[PDB]
Parts: sequence; C-alpha cells; structure tokens
Amino acid sequence: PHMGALHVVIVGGGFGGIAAASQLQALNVPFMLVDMKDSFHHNVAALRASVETGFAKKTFISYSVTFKDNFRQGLVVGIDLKNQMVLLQGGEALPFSHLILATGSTGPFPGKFNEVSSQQAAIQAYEDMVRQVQRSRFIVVVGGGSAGVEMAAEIKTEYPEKEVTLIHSQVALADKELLPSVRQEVKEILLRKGVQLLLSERVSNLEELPLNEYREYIKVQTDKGTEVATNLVILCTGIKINSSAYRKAFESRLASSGALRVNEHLQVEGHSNVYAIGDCADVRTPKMAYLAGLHANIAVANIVNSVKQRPLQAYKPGALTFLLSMGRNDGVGQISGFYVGRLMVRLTKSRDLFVSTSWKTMRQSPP
Ligand SMILES: Cc1cc2c(nc3c(=O)[nH]c(=O)nc-3n2C[C@H](O)[C@H](O)[C@H](O)COP(=O)(O)OP(=O)(O)OC[C@H]2O[C@@H](n3cnc4c(N)ncnc43)[C@H](O)[C@@H]2O)c(O)c1C
Ligand SMILES: NC(=O)c1ccc[n+]([C@@H]2O[C@H](COP(=O)([O-])OP(=O)(O)OC[C@H]3O[C@@H](n4cnc5c(N)ncnc54)[C@H](O)[C@@H]3O)[C@@H](O)[C@H]2O)c1
Repeated sequence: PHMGALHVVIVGGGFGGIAAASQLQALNVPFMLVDMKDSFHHNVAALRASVETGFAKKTFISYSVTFKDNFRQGLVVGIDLKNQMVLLQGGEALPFSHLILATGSTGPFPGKFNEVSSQQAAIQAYEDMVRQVQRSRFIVVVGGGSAGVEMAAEIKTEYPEKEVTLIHSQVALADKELLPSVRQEVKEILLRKGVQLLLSERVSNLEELPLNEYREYIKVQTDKGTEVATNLVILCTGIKINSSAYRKAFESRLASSGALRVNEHLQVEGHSNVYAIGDCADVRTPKMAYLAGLHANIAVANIVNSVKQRPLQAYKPGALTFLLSMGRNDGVGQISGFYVGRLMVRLTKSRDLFVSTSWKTMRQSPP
C-alpha cells in the first residue's frame, strides 16, 4: 500500500533503463533500478570491444556510482501483479506503484553480455575475446545479419592480414527491412575488405564447435556439405526478447515477438501503471538503443502526466533509421528512410559508436 505515493521500479538497466532512471533521479521521484549486472553495457560497441585492446573498459559503466541507493543488483524472476511486487532471485521483493519493463534482448557473446558478474570480470571477458582474435589467423563469423556483417568488417579492418569468412543462411546480408541499396552496399564493402562470403548456407555442426576460443584446427560444416577450416568461430546468429522477468505474469499481453503489447503511450495492454520500453516493447520499429531512450522519456513523462491529470505523450515512428558500421573507417545505412553513404556513417557511427552519449547520460567520465 503506497497510499498515493510514487515508487517506480525499473526492471533492466540498459539504454532504456538508465534513461528512465536518470530522469526519475532528476525529478526526485522515488525509484529502484534493477539489473543483473553491476554496470551498464554500451553493447553497440561490443564488437569493437572484441577486436581493440584496451577498448572494453569504455563500454561498461558502474550503476552504483551514478545511482547509489536507487540501484539494486539482482535477477528478476517474476512479477506479482495482484500485490504489485517485483520478485528477485533469493526471495527479495520490491513493491511499486508503477513498473517500467526494460529487459532488452539476449543472445550470443560477444554481441550481448548478460551474465551476473563484476565490472572487471565483464571487461576481462572482452579483453580475453580480443586475445582469441589476435591468436587466430583464420576466423569464421556465423550469421550475416547486421551484427555479423559488423563483426566481420571489424576484424578485417583492425587485422587486414587475418582470413575471415562470413557464413550466412540467406542470400542477402543484414536486415530484411533495409533499403536494397543498403544491403547491396554492405555486401560490396565486405568483399572489398577481403571478407570471404558464404551465402545461402547454414552452419550445421554448431553444437560440436568450440566457440569464442582459439584452436589450432576447427572444421565448420554447412548443410550443403561445405567445410571450412578455421582457428576461431564467432556466433552472430540472432537475439531473442528477454522475457525472463515478466513471462508468466504477462502471458496474456505478449506479442509473438515475446515483447509486451502497448498503446502509443507505452502502457502495457490492460494496465495503466505498467510500461514497456526498448527491445521488450512490441513496437513496429526495429530494436534500437536510441528508441529505448525515447521510450524511456515517454514512459516517465506519462507516469508524471498521469499523476497531474495531464494528457499523455505519444510515440510516433517515422521511416527506418539504421546505420551499419563496417570497421572504424567505413559504413553504410539509412537515416529516416533514405540512403546515407560511407563518410556519413563513418562520422556518425563508426568512429565512436555513440560511446560518449552513455558516459554523458551516466554523468561519469570514461577511464
Ligand atoms: C549488437 C548491436 C546492437 C546495436 C548496434 N547499433 C545500434 C545503433 O547504431 N543504434 C541503435 O539505436 N541501436 C543499436 N543496436 C541495438 C542496441 O544494442 C539495443 O537495441 C539496445 O541494447 C536495447 O536497449 P534496451 O534498454 O531495450 O535493452 P538492453 O539489452 O540494452 O538492456 C536490458 C538490460 O536488462 C537486464 N535484464 C534483463 N532481464 C533481467 C532480469 N530478469 N533481471 C535483471 N536484469 C535483467 C539485462 O541484463 C540488461 O542489462 C550495433 O552496432 C550492434 C553490434
Ligand atoms: N547497426 C544496427 O543498428 C544493429 C546492429 C546489430 C543489431 N541490431 C538489432 O539487433 C537485431 C538482431 O540482429 P542480429 O544480426 O543479431 O540478428 P539477425 O536475426 O538479424 O541475424 C542473424 C542471422 O543469422 C542467421 N543464422 C542463424 N544461424 C545460422 C547458421 N547456423 N548459419 C548461418 N546463418 C545463420 C539467421 O538466419 C539470421 O539471418 C537487429 O534486427 C536490430 O534490431 C542493430
């Protein structure tokens, strides 16, 4: 029983969650941010952190330094809707008047890092990854979605002398939703960088492969009988909505995606005090970090606007913005539905990978 008082709980400390937490902190609204890690992960830069020595420490930002007693590390195992509690592993419970679900996506390392561990262990996992890439003359990237084409491009840009093969199950690279001109340019850039492309092939012995580790010899097989000898296998095979925290409680209002259905105010269907932001919300746009932060502004604003009996802010998508960095010197993509070239993408994304915007949000300075 909050007896009218606000206490917001944010489940997930990603791009959406740290934006929500930062705004709630500036409004002096009581809240608790929950994340399984001890630091925010700027995962847009996770592939650069897999190939550049010393870079990983720029991609993890301590929660407690920024949020102090408004942060609690923990693993959310469920949501008790009748008694308005967030259920943590270990048995602890967090009461809320409003709930913001910002649980993001899960997938293979290095592109995603969803482990309970300390900031130094997380940084070391990416430094270890860099050392496996450095030891490995021959490298296979599996999956030619937008992550795989970035992974392969990063390796060949930092290490032109390595042999890199990208194996992709479709005939075209990167998102089906992209302008065809963008998808063709991605292909032409990988080929000009010397990446060997095996298109329309599915790697078929994934269970038998050592992953993210150098070996003197690894044989990759595909369903068409192609065999590739390599020293290192990196998986960029896709991601899944991380419905872990809320799956049982909200099974009624889940999309196929695993996301939560929401109106244009980002309240979860059937609720007025539960919001979903970022990857876990069921919007028609693609899963983007910058959209996560914009949903965060909308959700917090609507919590306040609901208390002030004011009209709620509305989320209105426009045409697709999607930028692919192709190593630090190259890239291609589209901004609001039209093509942008390699100089533009290099300057906007490939050089810094938006890293400074997260340190600014967290009001910390990178080491
Ligand atoms: C992999 C990748 C992604 C890119 C890339 N580029 C861009 C880009 O240029 N622009 C962009 O907007 N998005 C880009 N993205 C997408 C961006 O990474 C994601 O869209 C973004 O992370 C989504 O932000 P969310 O806030 O929705 O989710 P996160 O995954 O960031 O965070 C969720 C958090 O919840 C925590 N969590 C989840 N379930 C939990 C539970 N049960 N208990 C506790 N904590 C939990 C997780 O540990 C994690 O900390 C990119 O180059 C790469 C290589
Ligand atoms: N630059 C950006 O904006 C950016 C970059 C990365 C990711 N993202 C976001 O994350 C989402 C996921 O992207 P992603 O690339 O991680 O996944 P994805 O699902 O877009 O691509 C993974 C691909 O790997 C293929 N694959 C799976 N197993 C395979 C196998 N054994 N052999 C060969 N191919 C195999 C899949 O069929 C799929 O085409 C994007 O749709 C977007 O929302 C954005």
